[PDB]
Amino acid sequence: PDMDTSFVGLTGGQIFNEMMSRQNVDTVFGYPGGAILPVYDAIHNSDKFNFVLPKHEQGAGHMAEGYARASGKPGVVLVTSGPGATNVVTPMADAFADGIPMVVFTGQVPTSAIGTDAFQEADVVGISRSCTKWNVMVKSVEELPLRINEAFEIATSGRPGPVLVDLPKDVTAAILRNPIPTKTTLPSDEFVMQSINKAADLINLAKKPVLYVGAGILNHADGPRLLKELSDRAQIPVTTTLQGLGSFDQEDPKSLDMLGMHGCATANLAVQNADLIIAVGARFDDRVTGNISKFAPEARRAAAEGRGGIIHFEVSPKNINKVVQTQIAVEGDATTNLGKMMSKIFPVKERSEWFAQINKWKKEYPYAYMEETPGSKIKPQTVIKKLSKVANDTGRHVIVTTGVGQHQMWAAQHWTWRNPHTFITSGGLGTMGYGLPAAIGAQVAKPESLVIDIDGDASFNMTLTELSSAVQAGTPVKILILNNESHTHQLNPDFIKLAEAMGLKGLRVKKQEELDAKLKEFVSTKGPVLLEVEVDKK
Amino acid sequence: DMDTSFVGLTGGQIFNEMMSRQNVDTVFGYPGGAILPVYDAIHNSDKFNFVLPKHEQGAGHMAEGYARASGKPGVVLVTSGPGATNVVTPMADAFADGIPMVVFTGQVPTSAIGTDAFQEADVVGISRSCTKWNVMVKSVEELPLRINEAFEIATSGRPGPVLVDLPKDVTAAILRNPIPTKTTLPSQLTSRAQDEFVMQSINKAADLINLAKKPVLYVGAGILNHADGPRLLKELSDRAQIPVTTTLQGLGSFDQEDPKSLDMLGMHGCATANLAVQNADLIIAVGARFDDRVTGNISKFAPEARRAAAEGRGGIIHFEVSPKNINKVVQTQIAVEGDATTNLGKMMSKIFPVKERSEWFAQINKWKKEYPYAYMEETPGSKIKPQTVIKKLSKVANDTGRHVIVTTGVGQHQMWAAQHWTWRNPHTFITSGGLGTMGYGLPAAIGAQVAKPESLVIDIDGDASFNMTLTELSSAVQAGTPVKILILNNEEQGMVTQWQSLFYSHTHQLNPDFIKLAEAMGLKGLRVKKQEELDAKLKEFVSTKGPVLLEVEVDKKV
Ligand SMILES: Cc1cc2nc3c(=O)[nH]c(=O)nc-3n(C[C@H](O)[C@H](O)[C@H](O)COP(=O)(O)OP(=O)(O)OC[C@H]3O[C@@H](n4cnc5c(N)ncnc54)[C@H](O)[C@@H]3O)c2cc1C
Ligand SMILES: Cc1cc2nc3c(=O)[nH]c(=O)nc-3n(C[C@H](O)[C@H](O)[C@H](O)COP(=O)(O)OP(=O)(O)OC[C@H]3O[C@@H](n4cnc5c(N)ncnc54)[C@H](O)[C@@H]3O)c2cc1C
Ligand SMILES: CC(=O)c1sc(CCOP(=O)(O)OP(=O)(O)O)c(C)[n+]1Cc1cnc(C)nc1N
Ligand SMILES: Cc1ncc(C[n+]2csc(CCOP(=O)(O)OP(=O)(O)O)c2C)c(N)n1
Ligand SMILES: [K+]
Ligand SMILES: [K+]
Ligand SMILES: [Mg+2]
Ligand SMILES: [Mg+2]
Repeated sequence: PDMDTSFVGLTGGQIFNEMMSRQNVDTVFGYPGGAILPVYDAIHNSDKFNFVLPKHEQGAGHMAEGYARASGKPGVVLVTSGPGATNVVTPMADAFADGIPMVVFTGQVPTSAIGTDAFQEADVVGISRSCTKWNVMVKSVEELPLRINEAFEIATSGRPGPVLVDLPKDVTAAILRNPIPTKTTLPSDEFVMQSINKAADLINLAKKPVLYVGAGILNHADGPRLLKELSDRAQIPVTTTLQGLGSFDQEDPKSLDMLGMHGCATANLAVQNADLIIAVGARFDDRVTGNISKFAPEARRAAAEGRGGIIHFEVSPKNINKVVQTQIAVEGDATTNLGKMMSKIFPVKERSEWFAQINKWKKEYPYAYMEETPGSKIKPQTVIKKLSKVANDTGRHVIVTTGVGQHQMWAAQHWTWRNPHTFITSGGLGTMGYGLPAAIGAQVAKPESLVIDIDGDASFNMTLTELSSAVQAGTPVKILILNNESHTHQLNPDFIKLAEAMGLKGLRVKKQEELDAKLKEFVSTKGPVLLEVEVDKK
Repeated sequence: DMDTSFVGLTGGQIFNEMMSRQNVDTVFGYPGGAILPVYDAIHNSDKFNFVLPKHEQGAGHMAEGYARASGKPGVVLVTSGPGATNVVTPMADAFADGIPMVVFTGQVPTSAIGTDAFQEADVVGISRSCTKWNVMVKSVEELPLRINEAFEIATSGRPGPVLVDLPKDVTAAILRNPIPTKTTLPSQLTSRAQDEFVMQSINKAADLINLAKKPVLYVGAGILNHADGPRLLKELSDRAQIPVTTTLQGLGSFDQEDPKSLDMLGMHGCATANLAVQNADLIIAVGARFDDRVTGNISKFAPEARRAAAEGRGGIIHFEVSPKNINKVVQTQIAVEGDATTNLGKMMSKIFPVKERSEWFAQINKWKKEYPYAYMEETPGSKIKPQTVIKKLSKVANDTGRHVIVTTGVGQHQMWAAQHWTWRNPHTFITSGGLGTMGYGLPAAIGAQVAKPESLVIDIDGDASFNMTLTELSSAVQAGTPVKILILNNEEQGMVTQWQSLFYSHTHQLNPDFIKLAEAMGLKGLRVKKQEELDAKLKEFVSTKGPVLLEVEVDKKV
């Protein structure tokens, strides 16, 4: 039993700080309260941590999500007992649905008061069970480093996700009197190898392969690089899921852009005509596949003839052969396994016919929307198209968050995606209000990046109180509101006056001819800014 | 025996019809795909006022305010996934404070459950610990049954939130088959065994107060869960000349103008109260749960009362509806199970009309005198005291002669409201007590205003609390609710106390311009910065037609 005395004499609060440092955390999103005070005071008073304060705990959660997606690091959330904890249920479920690394620390009533219906107090472990990968209540200060290390390890491994650590006030305020095992203080087969070889064989055999890439490739820093490398080496066209946008440069000649029900027809056609589908960190969602029996007939036929089919690089065993029957499953981290596979891949000089057919499709079936005519209302797709161009022309690194609704899909389709970790949107849970706090967190993660929230009026209304949080945090986020307003009529506030009340510059566009100028002013504006564009209804 | 009246209807139409059977005239909710078959059948109908928030949490707290102001259950209609998770906080709030609330959540089709579908959440699992009961409806036939069970459970025993999960295929489906009449009708006879068991404990306590040496009425929220609660409390207080103190949640149940009033008790109550719960021998607990900030460390309070519990002098009578809550905190000597109000009526006759105890109206009737509710009143030129704002507002509101309802946020202003407002009428103080949810004030005020359209509704809020749910400002305007939003702005002091003298804070949130915010949201904004403008602005605040926000810059000190 190798024992450690280095935390003896410290409070749980300081121990928490040290553990945060060991986990390479320098940013925490949260909101104070009595039960979490011993930890909050330690974090708040240390210049080693940027503590970001929202107006509502839900904001803290969504900020952490945006931070995680932008940085690849886990988002750390620190809230109090009862309502503090219940206010982060939505962001936890959101992170759980989208596979986002998040560690949620919740203050709790003292261990002596558990289950007496004390002031605040909630069965947070019970509430959050189905919306976390794992949760726990820390029972003693001795146990605090162990649970923190476990939480972070679980949150950042397999498919990433939210974990919750319940922290009773008496535990965090207590001083460690006893040495603890050294291990608890430190942060954290040939079938797989056979599968990698076989997948290399199939790829080398394929005449019309397609790479089908999702969010999983983003869960490792080297993911997109190895994806690009495999695509170049074997000359394989690449299509992405909505959550995979950014993982592959859409200006690359081999990009098929987005796959699925709302994707480019060329991408869909490529997939239906491929003899091999190489699925990398993707879930085979029905919005991507459509009717599963009609999906990838050329791949099915190739599998039946033993010359192709489907390869699935998937980290979770439970997702293997859950939707589609695969010929080869490569279990584990996609990036890691792509790296091991690379040297076994035959360098292909060209696939002239395959790319010729693809490029013909690109001519025949581009995206199409009822474009603007003189004197007509502005089309939301046009705003997004123009803004993408304007944003790129800045030469800056650009990150995009969205709310939930038609604008979300339009952003996915009509924006030109070039860099990884630049599309931050609520896909699995579809949480309205996501855009603004996610942008703030993303901006904190990437202070030099231009961060744009493409939002709808209804979604924006959900969390608009966080506008003041953006000013306070010094995050110069660019908020875009595409305002499209029997039916359901919601009374909107004056968004420009609202922004001004919150401390931001506010801009508005009603007519087609003032759009280009305002878009330039919007992006060029220093500090946070809201631009409302009055827009045509679908 | 079989009901056929619903044959041919969609689940949405059946839901609509079932709301009528439950006497629902108001639904608070927000649309989404999974709940669309229900939403459409309701949102258009003129049998129900459908109130829309900007955020589902808003709908939840609105339902709470509605419920506490009306005595009717608050009905919530939200969609699957994030719509459902967004009402967890209001459910936990309603669970802690015993508030009747029926939550209907849309859900993915039954065939999609467990496939990690779009906007799928294990809502039944999530809401388990913060509801009295929940269920997922699995067929249209089952729909009226679960609705009826929901409303009965929410409004029975200690009232509370229930959740009913509604798969889209169930609510979109058409009922083809008759269902048992028992399942479509909402829900009394008692046995002579039950009656005697009750009446025994009743008279066993009736003579104990007929003893009546040093008696005190400890009244809580339970007395408000029956319409005849306060009145039967009033005349009981008269009959035996019994002084009355209330919990935070019992405020309004007894007139504080009355000489027999002791006002609030606890670690924030009037001194004449907590001390008269020492000098008392018979503590008559009515609808209160002996809370950690009403009770101190259990050892002390109440010693001299316990002296009765070793002399047969008296002790603790506990009128409680949940037997599970008897002797779970404080060992009682007599327990009267059931509805407090009902048992008070049954005990009324067996009470000896006493008209004096003046040795009692002495130790206490003096007692203030020493200790009132001391706070450093402001001096010319100095900062505005929050207690003063509340005192003056109470007067201004009272001058209108209107029924006044007060909601609050959570924090110092919440206690100041409780302490310094003068409480007269039942169901007029609507505050988050058990969970202490910041952001409660505004949406609760809106819901309360929908429940009581003629009432003057005031939200006495804090700056940080108000920031939590301020988006519902636009919802107030859309709904027409002329709520009076008071913001006691002490932003200069931090939210977090780091240390303090025996007789210094950090964390300052950046507030928006609240007056410009109000205007952007479509309502009137007023600001007080100086003592000299306070009176005129408080009057304009109360007199103004429509929704209005008043910010008062107050003393960060105390
Ligand atoms: C009306 C509607 C229309 C839609 N239209 C489309 C559309 O046209 N196109 C589209 O793409 N989406 C569309 N969506 C969204 C779609 O439903 C899914 O949310 C999305 O496609 C899922 O993307 P994903 O599979 O890449 O991410 P995920 O759901 O997160 O799946 C990632 C997979 O990779 C695995 N994984 C995670 N980490 C790793 C790792 N390190 N190594 C290996 N594997 C890993 C995960 O276990 C998971 O199985 C639509 C949604 C709606 C509601
Ligand atoms: C910042 C803050 C400070 C606070 N400090 C104080 C303080 O100083 N003083 C104070 O009093 N409170 C204080 N509290 C409030 C405290 O947390 C509790 O909410 C409150 O004390 C409980 O009051 P209650 O027992 O009357 O209501 P409840 O907690 O709702 O208890 C009601 C009891 O009556 C029972 N009951 C319900 N209905 C019936 C019925 N029909 N018939 C019979 N029985 C019934 C219930 O089962 C329950 O046992 C504070 C709250 C906050 C947020
Ligand atoms: C008691 C408690 O748990 C308080 S009081 C309080 C600050 C109140 O600020 P406000 O300005 O609104 O009130 P003021 O005191 O009068 O200034 C906080 C952060 N909390 C914790 C907290 C945190 N988050 C939420 C959702 N609810 C609560 N109760
Ligand atoms: C919290 C929450 N409530 C409800 C929904 C259901 N919902 C999905 S999109 C939408 C309307 C959003 O419209 P908007 O935000 O303005 O974007 P738009 O479709 O107009 O582009 C709703 C209510 C949701 N996804 N999340
Ligand atoms: K594109
Ligand atoms: K009072
Ligand atoms: Mg919209
Ligand atoms: Mg304040």
